Amino acid sequence: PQAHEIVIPSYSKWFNLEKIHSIEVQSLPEFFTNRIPSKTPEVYMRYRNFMVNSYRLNPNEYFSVTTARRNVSGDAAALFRLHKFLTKWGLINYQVDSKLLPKNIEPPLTSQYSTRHDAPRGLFPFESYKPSVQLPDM
Amino acid sequence: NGYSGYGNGITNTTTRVIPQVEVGNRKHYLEDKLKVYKQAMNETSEQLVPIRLEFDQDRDRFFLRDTLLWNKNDKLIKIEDFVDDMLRDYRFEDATREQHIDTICQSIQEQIQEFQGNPYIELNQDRLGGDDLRIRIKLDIVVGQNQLIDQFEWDISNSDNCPEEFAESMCQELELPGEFVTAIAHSIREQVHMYHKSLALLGYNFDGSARSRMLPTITLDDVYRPAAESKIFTPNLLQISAAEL
Amino acid sequence: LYKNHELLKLERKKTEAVARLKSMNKSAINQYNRRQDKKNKRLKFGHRL
Amino acid sequence: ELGAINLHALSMSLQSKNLGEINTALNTLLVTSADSNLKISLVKYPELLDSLAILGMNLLSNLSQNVVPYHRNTSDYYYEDAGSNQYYVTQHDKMVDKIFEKVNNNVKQWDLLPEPIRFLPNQFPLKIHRTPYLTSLKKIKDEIDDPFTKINTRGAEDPKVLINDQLSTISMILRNISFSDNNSRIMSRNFYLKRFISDLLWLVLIHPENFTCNRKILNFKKDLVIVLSNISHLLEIASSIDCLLILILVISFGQPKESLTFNEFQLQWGKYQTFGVDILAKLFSLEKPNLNYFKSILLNKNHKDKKLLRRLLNLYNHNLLNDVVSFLFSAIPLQQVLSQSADPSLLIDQFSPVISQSLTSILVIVQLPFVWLSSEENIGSGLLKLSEIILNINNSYSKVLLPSINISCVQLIKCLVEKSICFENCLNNDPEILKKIASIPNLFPTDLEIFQLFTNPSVDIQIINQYQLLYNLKNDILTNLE
Repeated sequence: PQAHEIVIPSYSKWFNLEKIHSIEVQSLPEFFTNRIPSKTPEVYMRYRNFMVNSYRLNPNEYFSVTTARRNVSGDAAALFRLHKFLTKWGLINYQVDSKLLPKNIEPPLTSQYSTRHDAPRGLFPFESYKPSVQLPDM
Repeated sequence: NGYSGYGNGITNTTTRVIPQVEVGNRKHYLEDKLKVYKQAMNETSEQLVPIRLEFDQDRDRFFLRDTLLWNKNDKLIKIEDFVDDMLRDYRFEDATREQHIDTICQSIQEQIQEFQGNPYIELNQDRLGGDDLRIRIKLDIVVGQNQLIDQFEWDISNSDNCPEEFAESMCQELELPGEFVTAIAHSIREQVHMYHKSLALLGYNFDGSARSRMLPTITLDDVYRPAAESKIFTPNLLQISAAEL
Repeated sequence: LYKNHELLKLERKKTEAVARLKSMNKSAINQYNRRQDKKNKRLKFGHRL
Repeated sequence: ELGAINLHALSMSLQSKNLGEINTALNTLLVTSADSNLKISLVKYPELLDSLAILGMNLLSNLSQNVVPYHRNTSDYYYEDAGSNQYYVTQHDKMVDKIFEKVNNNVKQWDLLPEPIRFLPNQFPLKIHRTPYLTSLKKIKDEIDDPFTKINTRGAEDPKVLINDQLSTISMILRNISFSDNNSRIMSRNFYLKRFISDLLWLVLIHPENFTCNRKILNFKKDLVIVLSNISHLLEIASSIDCLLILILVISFGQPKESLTFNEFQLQWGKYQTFGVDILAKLFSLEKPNLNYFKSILLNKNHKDKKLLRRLLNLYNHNLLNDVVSFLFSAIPLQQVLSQSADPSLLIDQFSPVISQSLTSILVIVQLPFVWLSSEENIGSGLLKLSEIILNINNSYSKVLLPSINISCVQLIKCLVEKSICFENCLNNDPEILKKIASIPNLFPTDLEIFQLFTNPSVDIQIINQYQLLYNLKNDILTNLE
C-alpha cells in the first residue's frame, strides 16, 4: 500500500532500493573488504532497505538510529555509522518538517512559452525569396 | 525558483549563508570520518560486546533500562557522542547535565572493561563445533505488554554458531516483531560471556571439566532423547499481564 | 614567530638543565644517605659483637 | 549575485556526477567572490574542504591519465541482487552450496580514498616549465586572435577543456575562501588540501601537455601562491618534493638574463613576486627540524621519491640556491633610492623587511665544495645609503623601520664574514679577496659618519653597537690586510 508523497534532494538520485553504488562503498567500505564474515554487502542492503522503508512509512515524523537498534542489530557501531550516513544523504529523516509559502507571481511563469530568440538547436525565421522557386525541385 | 535543499527547504530568502540546517535538533554529523574510517576499518574485525543500562533507580530519574551491543575493537566513535545521540533520540530534556551523560559513559566503559570476547576457545583453540558444556540458557523478556521465558541447551564451547540465527528462527512465532530478537542475542551474548568469563578467572578454557559451581551448571552426556515433563521447560509462552516493574 | 620559536628553543634547554640539575641533585643526595647507612650498619654490627 | 543561500551544497559536490559538480561549483564560486556582506563562516564546514580536495585530486589524476570521467557504460557499479538472505547468512551452510554446486550440474583489499600522488607511471619527470613571467606575452601570443585561436571561448564541446576549466574554477574558489580566520581551518590539517596542493604542483611544473590555455597555467600559479600567502604554519608532508616545488614556484617570477642571475624587478608591473618572498618567509620561519632541514638537504648536489629529488637537481643543470639569493635581491633597490623622496618608500618599505629577514635566516644555513660570493659588481650595497635614509627619516609607516635598518647592518656583516671565512676554509683563492673586499664604494660607513652619529640621535643604542662592530671588522680587515 502507498499513502504518502515522498520527495528527495535530487542529487541523491543515484540511490536505488534495489542495487548498490560505488558512492556508498567509498563512504562505508567496512562491508566490502570481505574480511569480517559476519558482515557482507547483503546484510548491508537488508539494513539499508529496512531503514529507508521505515522512514518512508511515516516520514512526517522523525526516526532514530536507536529505533532500529531496538528493532534489529548485528552491531551498534556500524548501525549508527550507516544510519547517520543516510541521514547526511537525506535518504532518511529528510521530510521531518514541513514548510510552506503563498508564492506571489512574477512576469516569468512555468506556463509561459512563446516565440522569441532562442539559444536551442537550429531554427530558420526567414524562408525563401521568389527566384528560389526557380529550381527543378524533388 | 523552487525551494529545496534541506527538508523541502527554502532557497528564496534574503540571500544569506546558512551552515547545514539539517537538525531534527542537533542532527548534522558527518564531519571528520573519511580518512580515519578508511585507514582504520580496512582490517580484520573481531568480537562484540553486550551492554546493559540501568539508571532509573531512586538515585536518578530516568527510563534507562535498555540494552545494546558494541565492538570493543572499535576506536571510531567518541562514545559520549553516541550516548548523547541516543539521549536526544529519547527526546529527553536537552539539559544533559540533569540528564548527565558522564555517568552513562562511565557505566559503559566500566562494563566494557571486563571483556575478552570468547577465550582462547577462539583466540588459540579451535574445536570443531566446540566441545561440550551446553548451558541451559534461561531467557525471559518483557516487550510491549508480554513476557516470554525459555530454557534450552546452547553451547559455550562452540564458536561456529552465532546467536542471531536463533533469534530469527524463534522469530517464527506469532510475529516476535523486530525489537524482540535483539535483546535475546544480547542476553545470549550476556549469558554465555560471564560463564567463560568466570571460567576465565580459573583455567579450563583449554581442558575439560572444572571448579565446583561448574559441576551443577552443566548439561550431561544425554545418550538418549528425554521425557516430556523435563523438556517441558524448553517450550515457550506468551502471556498478557498488568505490569508491576 | 621567530622570536617565540627561538625562545622556546632556548627553553627546551632551559628545561634540559632544570632536569639534568634535578637528577644530579637526586643522585648526590641518594649517595650521601647511602654513606650514612653503610656507616650505621657497620657501627651497629660492631656494637652487637 | 543573489538567491544563493545554503551552504550544504557540499553534498551535491561530494556526489560523483558531472551535473551536480557544475551546479554547485559554479554557484559557490560566485558566492565566495561576493564579499560586500558575503563570507563563508565555519560551523560544520570542513566537509566542504574535504569534498573539494577529493574532487580536485581525482580530476587532476585521471586527467594526467588522459581519460574523461562522468560517462561510462557501467553504473551502480557493484553488486545488485536480492538473493537467499534474511539478515544473517554465509556461515557454515555456505559450504553446503558448494556441495549443492557440486551436484546440481548432473578477502579483497580495498584501496584508500584518494589515489596515489606521485610515482605515477606515465608521469615520469622530464624538465619542462621553468619559464618566467615572460610567458604572459606567450599568453598574449596564445590568447592573440588568429585563424587558429583554438580558444573555445564557449563551453565544453570536448571534455578536455571541461576538466581544465573545472580545475581552474576550483583553484579560484579555493583562493577566495582563503582570506580570513578559518585560515586555521585551512591550517595545514586538511591533509586532503595538502595532498591536492602537492600533486597539483607536481603536475603544473612537470606538465606533460594536457592544459589548453597557458593563461590557465598563470591563473593556477597565481591564485596558488596567493592562497599560500594566507598560510603561516606548517607544510611539507612528504616534504622534499613539495619543498623544491614551492621553491620553483616562487622562482617563477623576476627576469633572468658567476653573478646574480636576476635583473631586479622594475616595480611598477607586478605584485605577485611580492607574495613569493612573503611566503618564503612566513611558511619558512618554522625552525622546526623539518622545513629548514628540507631546504638544507636541498643544499646537497617510497624510496624512489629520493631518486626523484636528485633527478630534478641535475635536471636543473655548481649550486642553485644562489638563484634564490638573487631572487631575494629583487624589488628592494634602484627605485626608492632613485626616487625624489623617501616618503613613497614607506609603502614598499613595509614589504621590504621580511626579505632581509629571510635572507639572513638562510645565511644561518650556510656555515664543503662550493664557489660562492655575491658582491661582485652585481649589487654593491645601497643598503648603507638606505640605512642612512631611514636614519634621517628617524630624526625628522612605522614600527618596522628600526628593525629593518638593524637587520640590514647585521646582514652586511654576516655575509661579509661568511664569505671571507668560507673562501678561507677552501683557500682556493688568493688573499686578493681582502683587497677585493677592500674595494667597495658601497661599504664601510665612513668614520666621520660614525662620529657624528655617535652624537645626535642618541636613541639608537643597539644600532650604534651594530655600526660599532661593523666599523670594528672594517678596521680589522684594513689592518690585517697588510
